[PDB]
Amino acid sequence: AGNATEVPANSTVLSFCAFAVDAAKAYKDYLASGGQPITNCVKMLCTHTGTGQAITVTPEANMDQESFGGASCCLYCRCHIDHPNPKGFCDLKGKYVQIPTTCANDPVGFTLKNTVCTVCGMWKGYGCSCD
Amino acid sequence: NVTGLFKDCSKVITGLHPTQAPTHLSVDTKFKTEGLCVDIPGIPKDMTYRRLISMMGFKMNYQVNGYPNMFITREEAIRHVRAWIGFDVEGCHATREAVGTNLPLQLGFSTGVNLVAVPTGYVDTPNNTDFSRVSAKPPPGDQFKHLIPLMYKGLPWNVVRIKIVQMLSDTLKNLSDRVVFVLWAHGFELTSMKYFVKIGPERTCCLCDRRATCFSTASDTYACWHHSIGFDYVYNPFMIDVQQWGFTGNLQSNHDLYCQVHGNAHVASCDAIMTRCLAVHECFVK
Ligand SMILES: COc1cccc2cn[nH]c12
Ligand SMILES: [Zn+2]
Ligand SMILES: [Zn+2]
Ligand SMILES: [Zn+2]
Ligand SMILES: [Zn+2]
Repeated sequence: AGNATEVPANSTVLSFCAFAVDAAKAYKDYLASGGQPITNCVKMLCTHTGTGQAITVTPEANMDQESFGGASCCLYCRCHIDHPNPKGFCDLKGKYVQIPTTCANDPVGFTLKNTVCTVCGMWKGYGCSCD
Repeated sequence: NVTGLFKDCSKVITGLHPTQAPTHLSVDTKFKTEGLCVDIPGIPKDMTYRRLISMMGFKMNYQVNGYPNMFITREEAIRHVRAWIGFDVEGCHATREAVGTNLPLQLGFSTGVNLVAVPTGYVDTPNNTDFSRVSAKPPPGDQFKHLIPLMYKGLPWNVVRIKIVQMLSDTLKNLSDRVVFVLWAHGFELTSMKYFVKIGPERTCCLCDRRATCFSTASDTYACWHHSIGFDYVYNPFMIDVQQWGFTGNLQSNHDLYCQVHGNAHVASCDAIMTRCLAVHECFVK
């Protein structure tokens, strides 16, 4: 009964992060000890002629990015744990997230390490036009 | 190649929208093409779902610097015999809005304590995962009859986990700097630990030099067994599965080979007492 959501390649990392006091720190540490990034994300096929904004309603990858389903790039959604956000709600689930191609092998790690500019809508250090 | 960990137990026939699915496997077939997924204009997100996600199938086989191994060897367990606490859980089954996973109902320990929880699960929604009461029933059959009255005697998990920490602290503070849960066929005990255990690097207590055995979500602080009043999580427990020591057949048959003073009263605490007793007879008697 039921429908699988996960693959065996992710069992170890997700179990470790599902039990951690600090899930983001646990994922960072797991990678530093040689672990593989979380796979089985929702990667989109698109025209790569989008706005390049970080978090969007539909896929918006430019030629330097890939588009992913937002819940699939969120460690808290992937582990089914509390979000550290104000009322425990996610800012990625229900949106698409654009990730620089140079970082697309680890979308979950990318979203944990980076921040979106509220003025221009692009990732700080990966598109932000405010500096 | 798929696992049962985080299986979606809802009865919804279709998968999720690409922006809401946690994984590629969980996206509905209608969005899959050319090895990836597509956004389809006019096909909306689902803004009212509640999908129960199974916690059966955790794998604690990571090797991460500075994080202790949860599962320990027989030799290490023997040195820490004073920290041994037998643990067993009787479950109930998800029903109605979900099917296909086991929820903790009666948590039993070798101290003789049984605690009863409200049937609670991890329900994915459009905004988060809601840790909430779910529809459940005891498994069918005369051997699960005693669980029927427990379906209406449960305490909420925020209360149960405080009681577990207090019981372990009272039992172990003058016996050990840790706990070793002594298990028999550990899968469901490990699923139940998700409800009351946290892990991380080895820490020291907030009020002394002893290692931390408890954590508080109220203050994000750590405590040993002596300073844990009010704390809600067990932190960095250890454990061992006695069934892996080569035994054949069920717990009771192996326990009865060495002991006659523990009659089977068919309850979680009794299985927990028999598991610790079998491990003690195997390692320390003759
Ligand atoms: C996935 O790796 C990380 C998560 C959160 C913070 C940091 C900092 N470096 N790497 C991190
Ligand atoms: Zn999320
Ligand atoms: Zn900016
Ligand atoms: Zn202390
Ligand atoms: Zn006995």
